[PDB]
Amino acid sequence: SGFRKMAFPSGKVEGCMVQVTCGTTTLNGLWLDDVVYCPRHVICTSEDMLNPNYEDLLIRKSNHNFLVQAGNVQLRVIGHSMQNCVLKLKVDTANPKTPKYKFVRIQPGQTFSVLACYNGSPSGVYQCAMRPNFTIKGSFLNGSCGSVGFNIDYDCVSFCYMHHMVLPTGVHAGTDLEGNFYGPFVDRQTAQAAGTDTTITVNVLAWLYAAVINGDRWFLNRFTTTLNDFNLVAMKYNYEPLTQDHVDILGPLSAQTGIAVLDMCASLKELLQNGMNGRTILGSALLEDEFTPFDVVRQCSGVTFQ
Amino acid sequence: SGFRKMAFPSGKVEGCMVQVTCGTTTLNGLWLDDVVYCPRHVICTSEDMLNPNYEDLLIRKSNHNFLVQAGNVQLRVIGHSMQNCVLKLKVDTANPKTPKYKFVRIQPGQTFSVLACYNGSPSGVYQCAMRPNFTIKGSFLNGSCGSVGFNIDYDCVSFCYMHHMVLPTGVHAGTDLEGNFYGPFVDRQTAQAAGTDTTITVNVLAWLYAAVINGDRWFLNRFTTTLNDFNLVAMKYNYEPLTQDHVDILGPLSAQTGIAVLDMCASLKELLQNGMNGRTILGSALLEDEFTPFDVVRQCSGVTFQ
Ligand SMILES: *C(=N)[C@H](C[C@@H]1CCNC1=O)NC(=O)[C@@H]1[C@@H]2[C@H](CN1C(=O)[C@@H](NC(=O)C(F)(F)F)C(C)(C)C)C2(C)C
Ligand SMILES: *C(=N)[C@H](C[C@@H]1CCNC1=O)NC(=O)[C@@H]1[C@@H]2[C@H](CN1C(=O)[C@@H](NC(=O)C(F)(F)F)C(C)(C)C)C2(C)C
Repeated sequence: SGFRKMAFPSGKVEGCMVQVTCGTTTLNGLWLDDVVYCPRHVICTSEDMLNPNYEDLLIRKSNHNFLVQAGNVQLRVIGHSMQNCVLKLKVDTANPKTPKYKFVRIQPGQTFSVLACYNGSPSGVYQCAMRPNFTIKGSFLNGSCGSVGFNIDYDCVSFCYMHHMVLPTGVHAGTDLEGNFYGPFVDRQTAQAAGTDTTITVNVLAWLYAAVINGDRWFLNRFTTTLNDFNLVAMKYNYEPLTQDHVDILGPLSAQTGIAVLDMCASLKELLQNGMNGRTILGSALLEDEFTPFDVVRQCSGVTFQ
Repeated sequence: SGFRKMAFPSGKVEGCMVQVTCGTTTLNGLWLDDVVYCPRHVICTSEDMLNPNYEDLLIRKSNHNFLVQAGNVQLRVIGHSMQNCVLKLKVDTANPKTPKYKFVRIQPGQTFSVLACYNGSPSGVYQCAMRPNFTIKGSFLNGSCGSVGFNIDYDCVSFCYMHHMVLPTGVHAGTDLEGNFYGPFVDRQTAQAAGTDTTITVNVLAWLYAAVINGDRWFLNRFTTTLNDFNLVAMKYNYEPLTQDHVDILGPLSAQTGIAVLDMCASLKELLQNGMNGRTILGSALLEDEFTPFDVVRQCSGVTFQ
């Protein structure tokens, strides 16, 4: 009953959050086993960030220059290295709350939960999508850098995002946990803009299935369409092409509701060409594209985590 | 940068979730110190729930009939009692993860986070409002009963909601942690309907302030209004009357933005009488009323929890 944007329970990630200070710059770090991961611009003054030479700034630092605080306990730093745009601080204490984890690089269209943190302390959790233009539509203030995005599978936390910056129009950019940015962005205070974004078609279809599962059914028309003809229409309205892989991923929802993916594509085609005429779907006046097919299954089938 | 529905970090509550089974009925319980709290209808068969006599059903149970599982560990039950619609199971082990906590009864219009659980295990977290008709618009499946709603203040978890049932139109109903239902509902499978709902006016105003803080400003008109005249208009569109207490609670946002509450009331009055003309506010095509003034401050000022 009901369908909501829903984040993963954050407790496993909360126990990994620490504060990292270098000089007068403080941000969040992620403490897994005996390594703390954080954005490399913790080593920058405000003036360094206009055109930093990270390798140069880092050669002038030593272990003791990094103040790492887990709550009210300082963690002694015994090694450091730079991996792409991420700094790795080796500490002399393994985090006893470390969950089973992986580092993954997610694909555009996939969703994850963000645990927004300041000074190493969690402020809130929300659900995000990696946009096709490799930005995310988050909520972040000064000092949020080093907040992470993650998915959970039973007992395993898959970390996929570390926050670094905000761009014009207010969208956010960051890296995977190997320090590689999503998209063409750089961690420098210089002129940068996101490319034009597009609508994640497979996710809109997943969300229409969620609507049907939840009894919100007015938009279902009596028609079908071809994959080729749907994608012709989708292009006009700035929607990602639907691939056969996407059709296959939608199969569980298609089987659950008895609606073929291409039949649902016919209904979405009408909605795009005609609008929603002041009606809502699942309480929303716009078509929603930040639920994956898995998100829909997970929420409508009550999948839990251990 | 950005404004999102954002839940409290759930870790403190995750460490209190347990599974409670009686007979063949299983649901979630909340384990604080040496007491487990859960909905009393765990003692009902499917047929009992049509017209249960809870006192009668409970007199036929003894301590050993209650199977309480915290992960893979069974907690021995050494006492039980019924308090309104909640069952309290005394166990022989205090929960070592118990946070500092309070039980509170929230008022209509206030928000909280729900940790949706199945079989004692957390599935996800989302933000909810107590509606003026004493329902909540949640996302709950079979077996979710005993999931709780809560707010966090620094280190203190204020539990305010325990989930019990879903009503026609798909809205949900439940109790505070003393077992008293919000609204006129009863924990019986019988014909029940929510009253007509209304829009939480103070929260819409808080959300308009969030829009201004985030630079989304088109709806601001050049006018002002009286409290009396605004509420005349608000009545027509099924909005709660705005009280002076509400004006005072909005003062921090009014001071932050330089916009008097009654000036913002003039802008909201235009939006109601005129619509949004296909425009969005903070990405939304409808006026949003599930952010409190505190929610707005907390998200735009980065308040954290310890
Ligand atoms: C980390 N704590 C912050 C998070 C930012 C701050 C406000 N909202 C956020 O998401 N990260 C930064 O301040 C980064 C950081 C230098 C500058 N920066 C920016 O986000 C800047 N953005 C850009 O220069 C642009 F447009 F290219 F993205 C700023 C103008 C301050 C918003 C570094 C090392 C990139
Ligand atoms: C607890 N696990 C469930 C949560 C429900 C189940 C589906 N979505 C939810 O939120 N609670 C119940 O099944 C409760 C419970 C008996 C019956 N019940 C209902 O929710 C029923 N609702 C009503 O009878 C109504 F309309 F009055 F609210 C049901 C028809 C099964 C949806 C008790 C003890 C009230």
